Amino acid sequence: LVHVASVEKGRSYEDFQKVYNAIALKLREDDEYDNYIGYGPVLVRLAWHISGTWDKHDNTGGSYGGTYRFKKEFNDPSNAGLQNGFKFLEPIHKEFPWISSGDLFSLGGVTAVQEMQGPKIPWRCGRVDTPEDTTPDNGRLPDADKDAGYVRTFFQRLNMNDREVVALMGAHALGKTHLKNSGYEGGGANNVFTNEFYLNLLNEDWKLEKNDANNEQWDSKSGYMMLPTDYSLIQDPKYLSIVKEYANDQDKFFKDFSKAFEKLLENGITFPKDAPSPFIFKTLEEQGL
Ligand code: HEM
Ligand SMILES: Nc1c(Br)cnc2ccccc12
Repeated sequence: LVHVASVEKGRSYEDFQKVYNAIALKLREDDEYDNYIGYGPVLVRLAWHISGTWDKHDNTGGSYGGTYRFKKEFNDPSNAGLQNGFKFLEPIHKEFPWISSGDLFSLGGVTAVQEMQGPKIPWRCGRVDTPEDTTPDNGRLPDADKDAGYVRTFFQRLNMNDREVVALMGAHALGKTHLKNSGYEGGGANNVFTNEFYLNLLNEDWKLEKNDANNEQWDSKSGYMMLPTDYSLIQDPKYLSIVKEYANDQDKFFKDFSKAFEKLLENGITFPKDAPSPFIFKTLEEQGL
């Protein structure tokens, strides 16, 4: 099972930069969402969830086919709340209907990270919408009530190693959990991409508590939370070392996250030898827009 990247006919960097800019301008405009967090974090969650269905063993799932647009995946309990991201992207897709769904969903995550002052994430076009019967079944995204061993094993399916896992989890500096979506509450309201996730893990006074949905979570005196899978990153000695590294090296974190996140978004895609090089989009700020 091979998914070959196919550039939307006639499109080049500038076409995609326009799509990036439209997302970025809407991000700036729609600032009220989720108690003024805005849509950046949910767009990053969306890009991860459309990608995180991938299975290296048979190359099913992944971002390529845009299958989040179909009911089965759209309604996955693991995707609760992502409908807000889909609705945000809908007018963008109406403006640029030439773009494939997988390209749009993944680009929305890239744009969100960058516009939230994160690292540049190189991005490649050419995901092709596939039919409804290619939609992966629910249950491929990870549980949050698990330990480090679960995390490590889960991410092997996505071909991610320890460093890649710890780096990817840094995205949890963004946004928050919502009890109605996932059965967890809290996380603050941060919408700037930093290494704060790791600093919070190492520096806060955490206490394990059972929330109003009957799930365990770690809560700090200062009002932050960690999922058990987040906290596992300081319980396992291998993960802890990497957590310390990123807490003490912002640039290293940025660079590792960028590589892991592009890899996450490209898992399952075969890029032909004469495919365009990855695009590095300018932010609105860099454009003076
Ligand atoms: C063990 C792996 C992971 C687990 C169990 C997990 C679990 C969760 C849960 C339960 C939420 C809260 C959803 C809600 O209540 O609205 C969440 C939110 C979020 N996740 Fe993860 N996640 C994982 C990995 C990742 C990765 C790899 C990324 C991206 C690189 C990511 C990015 C996000 C973002 C940005 C949010 C905030 C969304 C918002 O504010 O609406 N997560 N995650
Ligand atoms: N802000 C977060 C922190 Br801090 C820790 N874990 C999270 C998991 C999901 C969403 C947000 C967070």
